[PDB]
Amino acid sequence: SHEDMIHDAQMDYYGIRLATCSSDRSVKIFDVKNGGQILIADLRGHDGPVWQVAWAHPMYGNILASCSYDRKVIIWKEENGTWEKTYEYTGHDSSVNSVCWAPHDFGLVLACGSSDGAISILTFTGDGPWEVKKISNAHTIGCNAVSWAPSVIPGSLVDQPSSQKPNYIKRFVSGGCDNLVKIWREEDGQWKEDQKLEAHSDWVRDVAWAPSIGLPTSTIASCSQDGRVYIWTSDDAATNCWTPKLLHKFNDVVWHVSWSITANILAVSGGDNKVTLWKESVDGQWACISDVNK
Amino acid sequence: MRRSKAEIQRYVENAQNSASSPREKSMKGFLFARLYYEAKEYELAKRSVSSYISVQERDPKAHRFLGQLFEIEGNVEKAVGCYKRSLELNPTQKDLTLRIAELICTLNIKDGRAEYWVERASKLFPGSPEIYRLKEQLLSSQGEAGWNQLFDLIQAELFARPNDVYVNLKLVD
Repeated sequence: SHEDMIHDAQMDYYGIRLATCSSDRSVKIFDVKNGGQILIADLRGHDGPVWQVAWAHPMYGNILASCSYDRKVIIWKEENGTWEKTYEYTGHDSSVNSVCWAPHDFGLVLACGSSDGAISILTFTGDGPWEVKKISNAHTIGCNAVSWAPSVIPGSLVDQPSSQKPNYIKRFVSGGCDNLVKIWREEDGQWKEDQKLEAHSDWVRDVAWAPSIGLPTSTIASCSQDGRVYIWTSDDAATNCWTPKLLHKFNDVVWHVSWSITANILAVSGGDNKVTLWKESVDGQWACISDVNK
Repeated sequence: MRRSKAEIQRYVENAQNSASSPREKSMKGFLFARLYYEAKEYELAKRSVSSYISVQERDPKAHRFLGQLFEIEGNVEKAVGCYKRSLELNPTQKDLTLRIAELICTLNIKDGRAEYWVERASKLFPGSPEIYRLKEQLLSSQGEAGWNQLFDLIQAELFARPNDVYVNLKLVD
């Protein structure tokens, strides 16, 4: 159905379940067979408009997370095709925004990004309780988006294509509205100052890390509120060198920037009703091949 | 560059044969606009520019190309608008401001905004005898408020490096 506006709509890893989180106060999951659709799940337990969503791998546990405009984090687990209650958190400085799990190379650590002034990381260990990591005094105005970064990318450490197993530690980036971008790395058993940078004096929307499956180059494409875009590239060992370069700037309100599942195509969605689908060519440059209407 | 009507026609046909997609043809419109401008097809060039914008809008190169085409055509207002759009998009190239000041000086506009734009272009590029003569004529047609800025710019240029013979002659005049 979905009569109101639809936010995000993700699909299962096999192509059967479709989780569409909208503001219609109803989350309906249908089926994919013979080109048709049949309603199979109807979940509802939020207090406001549901925003982002993120899936997980069944080998580590069928767990879904949903964020809404109510400062409440909702988590469900799948058993026998039915999703029930798991972990329900409530109470923050502002409403939760971004939500995503770490890649399968690390585990099932969830990231909570919101304009609350602090960072609350949820870690799923064992088969029951969880752990909370609180980082304060890291954002003056607050966070905005959190994009995970796997360790299987050869662009970060030049030692992967040599029969050497790299470290499996947590690493990601953050670009809140505190006029500062930052990198977070799980070192010294906790979290502290790793690498900060100043490239704006307002708000920054989201970021997208390149999940390269065979490309030894780690890139991050950002998007701000005033159509600002930054392409941070790295291809060194141990320590990386993020270059705050520019590409195709905008003047409207650029919203989302999403990389393909294998770091092949970039999709940028803002206020131009056009999703420029870029792609790396054989000449080491960028080229747009296909578009779409919004 | 040996170019003629049939030459541009066969260039266009070879470029069409080199694209099997409508969006690819639209992306290749930055060259189709130049081909139509050389073949005297202003409407077709504008249509190609619009088609290329519809697939890759908000880019300094396309805006600069459109502004240069409008300046070569004669649409001074359209060129100024395109250069202003390119500047508010990303003011990386000062050539847009330079061409804006050139068009303002050629149109002879007596306004505080025009004086400010001329002063900004002079602060950007202190050389170039053409733009120097243009800004000198503009600030002479203005009055004393523009002459003060002209004297300040001349003093700054002289302090930075020895001035030019024509610059000193115009100052003494």
